[PDB]
Amino acid sequence: SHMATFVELSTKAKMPIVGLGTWKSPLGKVKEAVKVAIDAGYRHIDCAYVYQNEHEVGEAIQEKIQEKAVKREDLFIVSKLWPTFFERPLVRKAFEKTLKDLKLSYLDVYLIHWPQGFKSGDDLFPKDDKGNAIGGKATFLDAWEAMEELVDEGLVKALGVSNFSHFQIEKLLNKPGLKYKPVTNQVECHPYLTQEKLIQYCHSKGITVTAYSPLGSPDRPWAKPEDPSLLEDPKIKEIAAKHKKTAAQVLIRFHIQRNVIVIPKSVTPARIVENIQVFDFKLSDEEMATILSFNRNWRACNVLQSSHLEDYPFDAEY
Ligand SMILES: NC(=O)c1ccc[n+]([C@@H]2O[C@H](COP(=O)([O-])OP(=O)(O)OC[C@H]3O[C@@H](n4cnc5c(N)ncnc54)[C@H](OP(=O)(O)O)[C@@H]3O)[C@@H](O)[C@H]2O)c1
Ligand SMILES: O=C(/C=C/c1ccc(O)c(O)c1)OCCc1ccccc1
Repeated sequence: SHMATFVELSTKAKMPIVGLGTWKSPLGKVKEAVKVAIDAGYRHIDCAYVYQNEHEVGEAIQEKIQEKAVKREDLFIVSKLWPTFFERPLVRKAFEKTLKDLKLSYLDVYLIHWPQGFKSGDDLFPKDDKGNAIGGKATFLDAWEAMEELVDEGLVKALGVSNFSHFQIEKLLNKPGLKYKPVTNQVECHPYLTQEKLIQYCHSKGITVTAYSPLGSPDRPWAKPEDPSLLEDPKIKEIAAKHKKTAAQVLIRFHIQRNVIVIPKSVTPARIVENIQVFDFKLSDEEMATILSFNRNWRACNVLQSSHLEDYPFDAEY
């Protein structure tokens, strides 16, 4: 029924401009959510080892593949490497668990989830007696080298990064012996955090941008009632009303017209459909400029307060 526009990657592969986010999608609900999405015409699914629901995502994908509802080559599955797995043999292990869970033979994109290395071990969130993050020994550069092997072996079609600043991307691009370039940088983006300079930088380098938490992630555990709320913003809803659209649809279309890939999360069937019904209207030029003017450099996703460790991305201007 629906098809999201393609954004072409540096590799010539085709990335659908809208995908389904899966963070906080509870076990027992995410499987149906992905099926509804696939039926509606979603092809891009955003996943992560650290979301701990990848195996239910895999059940859904595998089912739909079996029913001939969709073919693997048309699906675009992205997952991410969590920083407790930066050491070379752990990279391979985390990737193998992710791939087994998703019941796939290959990933379309594999991302570095976060640039700072965290202490290897059982814990996904290693902390000290004051709850600060414990750093690890391998760097994201070490990790990338291991990931490049995945590409060589045909296990991953392309690599990318998430939550990187331009300084960190620069470091990657200038790394001696670089085999594969990042095809995307997945960062928080929305009208309260418009990311102009970083988007400009990435595009200038042939690196796409994927916008996460585009609805303001209202279901983030740490949300506080004083925090800004995009879905309730009256100017947003006013613009939505003009196009007989919802606020969510405007907040998604926003990224599309900046040529930014966007991955709204829902486990509600009606919303899943609604979130991909965004190729039948255009925001006016002044509507875009108005939405852009809402920037307040506000991050909904800043619970990682590992500002003491090396390579903390949010200290940089962009
Ligand atoms: N790379 C990273 O570090 C990173 C970080 C955060 C997120 N991400 C990715 O980006 C995805 C999206 O971000 P997010 O999960 O933080 O938040 P989000 O997509 O901005 O917001 C999701 C919330 O919005 C609700 N919602 C969805 N569609 C709606 C609609 N049409 N109308 C009203 N409410 C709606 C959902 O409710 P229901 O689900 O109950 O319908 C859910 O509570 C994540 O799932 C994850 O895949 C990546
Ligand atoms: O719960 C979190 C982070 C959650 C999260 C979820 C989804 C994402 O896509 C993401 O980017 C982040 O962090 C907790 C704090 C922490 C982390 C590590 C070590 C010590 C302390």
